[PDB]
Amino acid sequence: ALIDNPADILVIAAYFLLVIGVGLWSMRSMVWWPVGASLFASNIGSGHFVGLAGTGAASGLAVAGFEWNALFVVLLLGWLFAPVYLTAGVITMPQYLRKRFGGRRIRLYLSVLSLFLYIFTKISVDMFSGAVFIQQALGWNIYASVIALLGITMIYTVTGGLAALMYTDTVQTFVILGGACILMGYAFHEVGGYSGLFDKYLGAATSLTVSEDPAVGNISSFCYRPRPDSYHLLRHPVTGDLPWPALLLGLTIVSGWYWCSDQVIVQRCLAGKSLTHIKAGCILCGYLKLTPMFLMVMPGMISRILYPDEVACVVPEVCRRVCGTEVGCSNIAYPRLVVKLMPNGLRGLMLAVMLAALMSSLASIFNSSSTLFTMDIYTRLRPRAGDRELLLVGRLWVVFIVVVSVAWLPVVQAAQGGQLFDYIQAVSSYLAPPVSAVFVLALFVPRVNEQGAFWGLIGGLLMGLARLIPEFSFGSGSCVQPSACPAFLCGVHYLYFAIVLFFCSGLLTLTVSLCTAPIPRKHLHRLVFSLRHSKEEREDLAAARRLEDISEDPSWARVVNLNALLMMAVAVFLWGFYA
Amino acid sequence: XXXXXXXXXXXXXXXXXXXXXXXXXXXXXXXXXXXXXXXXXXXXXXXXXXXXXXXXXXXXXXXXXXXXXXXXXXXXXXXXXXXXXXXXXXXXXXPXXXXXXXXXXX
Amino acid sequence: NLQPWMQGLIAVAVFLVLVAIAFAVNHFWC
Ligand SMILES: OC[C@H]1O[C@H](O)[C@H](O)[C@@H](O)[C@@H]1F
Ligand code: NA
Repeated sequence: ALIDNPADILVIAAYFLLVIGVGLWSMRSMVWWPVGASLFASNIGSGHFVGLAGTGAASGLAVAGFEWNALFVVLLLGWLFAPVYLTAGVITMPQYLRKRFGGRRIRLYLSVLSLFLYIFTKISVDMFSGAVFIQQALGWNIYASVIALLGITMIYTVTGGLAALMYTDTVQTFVILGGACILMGYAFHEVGGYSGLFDKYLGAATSLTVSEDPAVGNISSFCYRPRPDSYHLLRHPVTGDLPWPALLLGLTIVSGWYWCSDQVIVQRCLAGKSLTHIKAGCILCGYLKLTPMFLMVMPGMISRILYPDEVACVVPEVCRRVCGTEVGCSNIAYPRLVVKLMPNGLRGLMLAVMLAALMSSLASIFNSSSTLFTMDIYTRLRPRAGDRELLLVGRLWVVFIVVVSVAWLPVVQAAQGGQLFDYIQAVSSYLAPPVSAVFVLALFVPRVNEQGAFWGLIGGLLMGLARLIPEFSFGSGSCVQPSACPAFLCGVHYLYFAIVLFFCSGLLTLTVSLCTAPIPRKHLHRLVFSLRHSKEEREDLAAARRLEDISEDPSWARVVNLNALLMMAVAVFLWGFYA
Repeated sequence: XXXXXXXXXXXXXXXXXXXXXXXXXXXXXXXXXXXXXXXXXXXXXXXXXXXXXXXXXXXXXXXXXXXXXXXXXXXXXXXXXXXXXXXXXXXXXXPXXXXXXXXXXX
Repeated sequence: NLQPWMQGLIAVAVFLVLVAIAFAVNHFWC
């Protein structure tokens, strides 16, 4: 409906032709900048656009801390976790845990858990975001949009558009950043510039605030007005929607799982030619992670300014007519800005950019999940599996998880307040912190053994489920309709719960490990951070040596370290600037 | 219910002079102010909204400014046709409220 | 109050002080 003009159809078709042509033409080596671009492209998908813009429209600046916190955890990956992964000679994170602790249950459990996390927070989220973009562009329902997105994804995979070339994610990162820059320029032009956004945001509210539902009736000002601390990154510890202690500590835990314990990102970073290239790509990715504040969040705030009756709908029936979700319609923030603000031709370009972000993230996720199932689940049951059956099983597993994610999609649309990023980060905060705790204790506390690790993972799963299940079962509330969560189980912010779950999992891990037999030191050479440069042979629980070498020349190591310090100082300045 | 106050009920300027019509909100509206012009026999027409954004078609003589609670509409070169009633409206909250209206005469 | 650039510079000063502290800890007793 909105891309029905010849210019939009032409630009979309040109992008599809280029993608199909490059995919059909396809018929440890990466240097630092491909590594950084790959990390950024794998991380940033259409879910990031939808969620960051929606939370910026709904709440303001603080959501940028979800991307700005990633600089420090990417430096953790480059300087603490990547060395250990490279010296351990691992291809999957469950494989590292298998080397570190032994046994076969931690690897299997972590594979299954990671696949569930990909279905929940990664695949279904991206499918939902693409469907929302198709809804705004074509005026379709959510299910026609999902079917269309599945069809185009099937075309992408059949034509081979998800194949990984040497500089594919570099081009994807360039296209994402260029499209986001064009839309950011148009959006800032609409509001009268950078200062126009901050002039206008706090006054932008919908004029439709009375509901015909007698239970709702007059909706309070607190529910439709922009938050008073909308321009502040650091918000109140108990009343803030993103309290600063939770945004700085629990978000560090969740981001640490995301960047240092997760196959999607680590599989990209482990392709670096050297450790200096991995560290420099970490610096580049961290610098690129400062961009979603101005390319996603502030455009979402501008979207609230421009379309307050749609993006900031408060009345449940008005919201149901706007986006189909009665609890809020902020997810259409970036979609609407693409279709209502971009002119003919550039609107199709922005749709192509969103599809490119979606497809780069999906390529990373599909590769990682197929690898996980193939090497950590399937090959355990079929050790004699040939390459052909492994490849076929991987493709079929990818198809299976895509179907399962589409099945899960109703939960994703039932995000709390109708905010996708809240759903992503809450599920991450309920399921990830046990993995963060176990990976940290594995890397840095050699006394932790297989018993402590596995039972910390299981106990963390139990304690995080005692939060996840009531959160979903009680339904999706909003400010207008708050839902019947007991408010001791859901009143606490999910990043505070990430802190609590991380510390409870670490405590259970340490306590079970200290009550059982320790792992002898000879089994932990080059597996713990304490023994990266250990040259002894280890009892596992030429070319390979060059694969497992993390010795870097002092000059470029010093240059990379100084650039990491400079990037941290720039990030700290930005944190203070918007504090 | 926000109260918009126009301190001067009446302003007289010669043709070619610059006139500033002031509006004061009862609270801090985040530049959420519109200016309307109503000529004697006609209905109001939007000049400005967001306190500075000119409506489509209004001349560059009409310039809005202000922040917090204090807003102004300036006519840089008043023409003999500029005599009218100028209203400030807040679009910060609902119900929309208007200023009393300042009558610009020549 | 403080301008946002003044807050940023204060944050950078705190970061550099912490960097010096971490370097001293690294140099003296690992
Ligand atoms: O869940 C934590 C993650 O949340 C989002 O995906 C951010 O873009 C990542 O930087 C962060 F690591
Ligand atoms: Na992506």
